[PDB]
Amino acid sequence: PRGSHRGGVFPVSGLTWGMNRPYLKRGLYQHRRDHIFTPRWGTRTANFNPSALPDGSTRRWENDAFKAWPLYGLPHHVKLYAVNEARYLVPAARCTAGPEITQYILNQLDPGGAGRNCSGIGRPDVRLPLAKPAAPSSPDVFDPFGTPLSERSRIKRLYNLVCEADSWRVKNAFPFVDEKAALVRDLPLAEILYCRHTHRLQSRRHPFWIDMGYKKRIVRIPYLYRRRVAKEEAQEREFG
Amino acid sequence: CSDRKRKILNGTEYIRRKSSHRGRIKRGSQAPAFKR
Amino acid sequence: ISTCRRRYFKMRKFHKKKYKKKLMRLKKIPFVERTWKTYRETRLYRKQLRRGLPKKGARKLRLHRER
Amino acid sequence: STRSISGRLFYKRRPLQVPKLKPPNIRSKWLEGAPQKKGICVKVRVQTPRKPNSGLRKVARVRLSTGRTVLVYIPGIGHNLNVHSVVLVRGGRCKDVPGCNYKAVRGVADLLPVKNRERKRSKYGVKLSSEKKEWRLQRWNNKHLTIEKDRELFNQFRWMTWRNEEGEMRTSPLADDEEVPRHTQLFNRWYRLKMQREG
RNA sequence: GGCGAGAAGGGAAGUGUGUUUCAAAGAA
RNA sequence: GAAGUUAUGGUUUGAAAAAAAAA
RNA sequence: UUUUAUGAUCCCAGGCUGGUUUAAUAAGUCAAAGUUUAGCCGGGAAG
RNA sequence: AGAGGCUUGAUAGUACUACCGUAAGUACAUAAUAUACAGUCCCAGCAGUAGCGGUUAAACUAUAGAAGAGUCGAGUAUUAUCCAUACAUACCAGGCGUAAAAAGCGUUCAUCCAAAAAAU
RNA sequence: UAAUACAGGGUUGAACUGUGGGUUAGUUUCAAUGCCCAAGGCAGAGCACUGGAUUGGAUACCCAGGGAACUGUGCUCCCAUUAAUAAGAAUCA
RNA sequence: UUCUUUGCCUGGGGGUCGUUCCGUACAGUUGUAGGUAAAAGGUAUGUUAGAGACUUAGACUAGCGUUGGAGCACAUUGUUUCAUUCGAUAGUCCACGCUCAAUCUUACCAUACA
RNA sequence: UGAUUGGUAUUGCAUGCCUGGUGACUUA
RNA sequence: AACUAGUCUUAAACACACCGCUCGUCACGUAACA
RNA sequence: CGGUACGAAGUCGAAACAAGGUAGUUGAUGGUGAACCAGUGGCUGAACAAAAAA
Repeated sequence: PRGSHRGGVFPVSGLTWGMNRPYLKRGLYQHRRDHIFTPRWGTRTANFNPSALPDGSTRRWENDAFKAWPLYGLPHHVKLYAVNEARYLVPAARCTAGPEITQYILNQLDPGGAGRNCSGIGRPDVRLPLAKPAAPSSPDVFDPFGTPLSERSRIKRLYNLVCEADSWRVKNAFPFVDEKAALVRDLPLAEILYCRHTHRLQSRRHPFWIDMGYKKRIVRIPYLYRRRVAKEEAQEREFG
Repeated sequence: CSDRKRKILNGTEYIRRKSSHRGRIKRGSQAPAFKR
Repeated sequence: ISTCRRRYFKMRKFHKKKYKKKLMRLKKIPFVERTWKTYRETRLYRKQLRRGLPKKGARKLRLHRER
Repeated sequence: STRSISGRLFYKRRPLQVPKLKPPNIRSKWLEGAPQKKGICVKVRVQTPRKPNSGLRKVARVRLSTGRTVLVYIPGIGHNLNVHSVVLVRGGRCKDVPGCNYKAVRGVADLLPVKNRERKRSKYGVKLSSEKKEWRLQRWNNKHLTIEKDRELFNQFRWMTWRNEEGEMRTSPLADDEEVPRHTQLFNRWYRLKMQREG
């Protein structure tokens, strides 16, 4: 495409335009990133440091940083994995058809075999947390040497699910009744376009001119701020 | 038939078309008549 | 068609017939005494600058091409 | 939906049975497939627009180079066209005037461009005046404005180590009759750069 | 004396031009 | 070199030749 | 006897063909028909 | 503004090729402007069908109307051309009671299709 | 639309027959009234026209009279052209 | 949007030598200019109907009185005047605004003071 | 016995307030 | 037997709602075709 | 030439929409300043009025 957009120009954020709306006129407003979801995965500082020594005391982690840079292997992860492993092995544990079907169910639950890395749960030479202890695997055949059973490694799929559940974890009265209220709320376009990025418009503008617009803003916004503030201060001085 | 019947209704055919039906104002047919 | 719409055609047909009847009486036949092109003529050929020939090819004209 | 391709002669019958609406741009058929044509004004007058609109529309009957005579609207305020005047004519429909389907290109031939025009200049053939060009450069000589927050911050942080344009240092905070000084390396940077690049 | 030489053709032609599917041997 | 290859637009205004007869 | 509504008889206008990428679960050949270096063709005469 | 062109009444999802919510021009600087205002008054004029202008116009003219606002940008706009976006040229993919459209009722030729489709 | 004469079509049955049809132009039998032509020509009624009224006014509506048209194996198919909104197969007990 | 085959439609609407054919004839004719953003089908209400029906609610009728006939008063209209202020104008103006004007009220006119 | 910030000039087709005429005012 | 207010039915091309909508000659200028 | 399309609203009437005040319109006609009128045959894209059974 080329030239200016001919037709209806809507904000890419999905917010309406009007006299008392976030936007005064029609436009794309792709530079206005405050109207889209940008997680804060870094730190934040303050304008002033009251302390007499520059210790970096104002610097602090952002709330979204704890979800941006997670840590896996925590004790609650371990506990959740243990409970879920018990529940997930319930089927093979309570199967009473035969060794063939038991192995089939075990392979379905945790694929493994030659050339594969499994948990070794069903292997005869691996220790399991049974409720009723029994022979590891009558008296005639056994292991005359010590040969302790090796430990069982985790189920990678289930452990990954448990670890990733954190990203999906979500954190009388003045009796005044609302009559101008909505029964079923409302679902505008902005609620979607704020966070679902793939629905928004891809710009045809040159990155050179995008950068130029940023540079112009960095120099012109303070002047407009001071223009309106000076209007207000002059009016107050005149009133005084 | 749309534009054709419109011409019939507004009367252009009544003037410009021969009619073996004759009439005292319409054009007549001097040849033996057959369906066309 | 409806009666209201029929009246327009009624009037125009009647006017035609009446104006022909008016001349029916006479016997002496009256005597009645273009660089620009029409739109249908203009639509035959394409004016886009191809390789040289103004109107000497199917790609130059708008005739039904056998393909 | 395939009832229209019945029989053996479908390939010749059905292509005849199709929509027969007018061409999209038949309103300008007398340009003969051309972007624009030159013509001679045979008549120049003012016509009355169809109601409810009222007023006078400036129109001219013009004999194109093709020999056809057509009605042409004169867009803009004021014109000098008379009889025997040559005008370039483009496709444009003036809905008010009955039968008017062409407009005249301003600033071409004997049709002068609209006077006292500063917007939509390219649609009336108006050049960018020297005054406008000079103002489009002198306009961005940035103005210095303060809100007393600059004064507070200057007297709290900046006055301690500050350098004047000549390099002089400050020895006291801002008085009540002194404006906040400009930043020697940031204020009016773009305009100063352009002026210095010019000379 | 010997080779090569169409300002690289749109001047003819509608059931034509071209297209598609084929075929084409000296030393017999 | 051969064999097959839907026609289109200008609205179109159906029979054309040969043969027979004629003088 | 030969053609002819499967358009004979009989006017005017036009040489034909190819061009890789080609967004969308619209493609494995750009999908009835849109081209751009090019392919094939386009008389004869010093009488 | 390293730059101009067009818009600055409503109306059009501004598409679309890899990614397909897995991120920071994230924070500070840094908060906004125009259905504010001025000139004209069914005039001048504008506009794309609708339409606006009736002496206080987000619809005409004006951007020192403000370092104004939206888009593209060394370009941009107007006109023109089309297989002119599903004014589905309707095979995919439109219709014929009432809104355009069943021939006045019938007998037939040729074609077309049916009943032993595909194969033979 | 009584009887009679000459021809169909429909319905019911028996026999015969054995995919023998559905649609239909370079096709043509029929088809209101009017008009052209021919016939007859004053049973009725009835355009134009005449005159007796109403109306500012009527070239009309109302009244009286009226030589146009009212019966054709002809010329002939214009239409708000005739059992409907084309004909055939399938779906239903 | 089950299938077969013919006929016709493309918003509205307008104008309009081919014949060795008998020519003012035969055959043939929706289509090109000029206008156009509408046009047209239905259901749902309302309004109207020199359309109909109904309740008999008012109107009539019946009873007691009027008014148009004469005189006066008020208002209005016509006339006139320097001015006889102004509004109200079918129902819903006309003893109404003005539930009272010789002065004032006065808003009309004339004169002379600001 | 305590005066005041012009116009009874147009515009009731800019209005507020106030009136005339006609319509209505039904629920558990 | 008539009128007003209703109320009901029917018709409508009226919806600014019958003081509605609406037809045409003539007159009047700008044009295309012929 | 006759006709036709646009702007304007001027004169003359009131033809249609209600039973539009004579139902409308249609085929071919006759007559008339204009819309129109009259006969005839079509249609409804019209109304009014409208049965007991002896």
